[PDB]
Amino acid sequence: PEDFQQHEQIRRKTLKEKAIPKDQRATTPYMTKYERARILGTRALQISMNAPVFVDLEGETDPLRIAMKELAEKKIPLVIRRYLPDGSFEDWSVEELIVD
Amino acid sequence: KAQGRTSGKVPIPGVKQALEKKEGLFRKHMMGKRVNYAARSVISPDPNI
Amino acid sequence: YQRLRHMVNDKFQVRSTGPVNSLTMQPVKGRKRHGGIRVGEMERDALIGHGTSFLLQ
Amino acid sequence: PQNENARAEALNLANTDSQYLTPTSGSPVRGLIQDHISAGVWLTSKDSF
Amino acid sequence: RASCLFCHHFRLKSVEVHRYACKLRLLQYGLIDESYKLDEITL
Amino acid sequence: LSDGRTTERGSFTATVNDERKKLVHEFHKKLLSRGKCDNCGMFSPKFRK
Amino acid sequence: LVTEGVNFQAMWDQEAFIDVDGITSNDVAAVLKTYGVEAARNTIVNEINNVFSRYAISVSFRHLDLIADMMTRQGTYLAFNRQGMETSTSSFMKMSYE
Amino acid sequence: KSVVKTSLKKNELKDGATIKEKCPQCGNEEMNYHTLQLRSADEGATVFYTCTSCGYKFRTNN
Amino acid sequence: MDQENERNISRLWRAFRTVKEMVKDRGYFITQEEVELPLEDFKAKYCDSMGRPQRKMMSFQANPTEESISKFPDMGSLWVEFCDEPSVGVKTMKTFVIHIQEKNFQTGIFVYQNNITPSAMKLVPSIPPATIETFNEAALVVNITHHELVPKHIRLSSDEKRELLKRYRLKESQLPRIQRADPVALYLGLKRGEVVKIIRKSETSGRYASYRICM
Amino acid sequence: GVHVSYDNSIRDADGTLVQFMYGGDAIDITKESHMTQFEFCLDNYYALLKKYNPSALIEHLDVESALKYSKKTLKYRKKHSKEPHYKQSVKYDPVLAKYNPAKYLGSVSENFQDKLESFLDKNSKGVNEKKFRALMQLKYMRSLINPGEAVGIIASQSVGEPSTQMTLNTFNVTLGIPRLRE
Ligand SMILES: [Zn+2]
Ligand SMILES: [Zn+2]
Repeated sequence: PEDFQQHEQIRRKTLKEKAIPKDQRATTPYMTKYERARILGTRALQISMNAPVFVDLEGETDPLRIAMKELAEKKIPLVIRRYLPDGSFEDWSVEELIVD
Repeated sequence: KAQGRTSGKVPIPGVKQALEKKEGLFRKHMMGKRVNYAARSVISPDPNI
Repeated sequence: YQRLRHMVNDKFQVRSTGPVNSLTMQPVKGRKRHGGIRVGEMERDALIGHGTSFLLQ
Repeated sequence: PQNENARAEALNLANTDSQYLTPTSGSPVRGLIQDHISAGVWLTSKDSF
Repeated sequence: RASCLFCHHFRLKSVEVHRYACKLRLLQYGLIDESYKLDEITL
Repeated sequence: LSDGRTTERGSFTATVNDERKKLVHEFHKKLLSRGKCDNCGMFSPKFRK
Repeated sequence: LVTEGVNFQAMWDQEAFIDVDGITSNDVAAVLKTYGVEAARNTIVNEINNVFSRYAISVSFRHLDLIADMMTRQGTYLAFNRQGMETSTSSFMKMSYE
Repeated sequence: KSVVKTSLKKNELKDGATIKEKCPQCGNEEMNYHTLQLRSADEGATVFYTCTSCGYKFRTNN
Repeated sequence: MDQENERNISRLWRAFRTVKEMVKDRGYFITQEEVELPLEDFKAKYCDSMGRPQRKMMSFQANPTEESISKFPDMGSLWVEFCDEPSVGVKTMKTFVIHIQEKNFQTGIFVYQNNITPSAMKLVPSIPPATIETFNEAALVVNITHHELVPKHIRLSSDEKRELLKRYRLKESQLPRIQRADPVALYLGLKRGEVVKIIRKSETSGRYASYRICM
Repeated sequence: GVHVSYDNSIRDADGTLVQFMYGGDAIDITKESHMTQFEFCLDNYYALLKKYNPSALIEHLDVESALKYSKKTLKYRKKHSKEPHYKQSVKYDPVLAKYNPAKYLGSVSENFQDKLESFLDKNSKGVNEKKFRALMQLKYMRSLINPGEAVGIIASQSVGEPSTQMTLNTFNVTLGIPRLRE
């Protein structure tokens, strides 16, 4: 009631500190081959649990091959949280990157 | 670190000695954790795969 | 030709699930006891070297 | 392996085809070894008709 | 082996202990140079 | 603390940790070797373990 | 030449025959005693390569740069043991080592 | 002062153990070797090489 | 007859020469040919009539250039100090401290010959504006930065240091360190914190600039 | 835990930093095979261009502001080339230490730069010499290190792996493994 007020004020301001917006972000505009892994895991890990599938899957049982059919059409609704070792981060959607 | 009586064929450990060798706990069952769903066999040639 | 002593008919094994221990809750050794494969020290430090951290988790 | 965050890693990170060059000095480690190498200098020879 | 069993203190000085006391107060933050310049500011 | 250098949680870097082991190890040498006390002249003999 | 036995300062009195800006040791903790740490770094990328080139085995230099900069990361010449890892941040790595 | 010779000269030991190995670095043919046994008896003599003109090696494992 | 009294000057000719390379490579104002003083000219000017040198005439003031004020505004004079006594007494070092007190320099580089009194090595940080750097004549026979392995050492000012901590989003201590009494970091005369940039030859990129901190 | 962070520096995972690129030029070792095979890349421009696909690429990255910068210090390094490297004037920082190679096209290592320049000076060869600069520089851009790379493991498993092959007999000097242990 009063000391969680002195706990969410501190935290979300500290969470507001280390964000780097779309004009200040200067890391790589590529998908760095581990991003392509963990997307194709966790996107396929959602589709196994009856998450909505934004592609016309045509007789595919593997969540992995289904998730590689959404990445080929830039359909995956994930946002990559690229940390920097000070603690800061830059937020990157799947749509604005280039899959090699 | 115990005096004891004699040298009793690598005598009965404390808890520091449960943690200090290649065996013990860290390399033995924290780094070297044995796994489920795993096998081992004898390899063989096959040129049709 | 000389057919040797040691053969592969007492070498291979398979384990999916089974006997945990008490101190560790970890599987058991033993070819006559459903022996568990050991992923060891330089097995730990090659999964890191591939960069994968869900084939290590 | 036992979940789908790992099955993608075994197909994309630590698969064999991406491990074509060694990461030591960039030399290849795959390749045919004994049978086909000495066999291939007969099919590529000029008398193959 | 430094705690004097008679005077209920160390054998050391009041300020010799305080120097290492005050310098570790500076070495628990991201600053090292002020721990050296603390040794400089004396009389 | 007026800067963004350190917070009251502190800062623990190896180079901070390296010099911390230079006060204390030197702090644990002159305490280990004193003739008398300073705020009195009284003292104790050598503890032997 | 090859002088078997290292002394840098008494080789700077004999510059008439010797390019005293080209003498090249392998005592790495003696290079650091005179020539400073970015030179003591430069012996290590060399003298590790003198091992592997002798066996006709090729390693990329980026590994040897990465080791030598890691070994001399403190400004001193530090190694891979209890004493090099005396200064670290994660003690679980210290406990699992030895 | 010994009646037998007790010092090898600087450039006067030319090893004649030289096979015509094709050199992929300068086009040389004559090149020495220094062969050693390394592994157990499932493996032959691992063949080293060393040339004289170019100064770069060569290697055949088995 | 003049066989010991020649390579005792030929070292002191080079010992003088590295100092005016040391003062130049900081960024002070010592000219081109005051570095490149020939041994003939070093014997024609500083040496007296007796066939020997004398080192009071070798002592001088050094001032910053026009550019080592613009980049480092906390810079002043410099009193390069040689000495004639082989055994540096602590009473004669009172003259060294007062002569930095009087003319009010920034730094005074004392240069000794053989040894300094162990009770005289305590007056070295004794002036909190003016710290003292000391060097042997044997520690300066070859300028060490000339060697093919030692890379180009460029110290930085606190406004591109500020952009250095900002570029990689750094702490002020997560850089590779240089030592306190490293001979290169005594050649450049570094106080603590003074980040020096080092451009070395990476074997696969050629020129490559790295950095290092001093604590 | 030494790995390539997203700002291409070599940071131990506790934040502490060792190098500022991966060995200076920060190139993936399993990629730098035809990076300097300049004769080969010329031989196959029409099949290697559409891999390094530039038609859907240029809108996401700086193109020209590092090409001009690379053409300044190269011109500047030719002017100070006979000086010994304690008298070098260092007023031009290299293109690597300012321009991120994964964002700035033409920002490149200043040794491979010297070969890509000096290759085209000795050719009598339908590809123009300006549409070949951008291929070999995009190929440097695509063959960078992918950050979050375990360059700590591979720095060891390029050392501990081939050292299983050198304990044999001498072909004066401490040799092999007991040399390397010191
Ligand atoms: Zn007392
Ligand atoms: Zn050859």
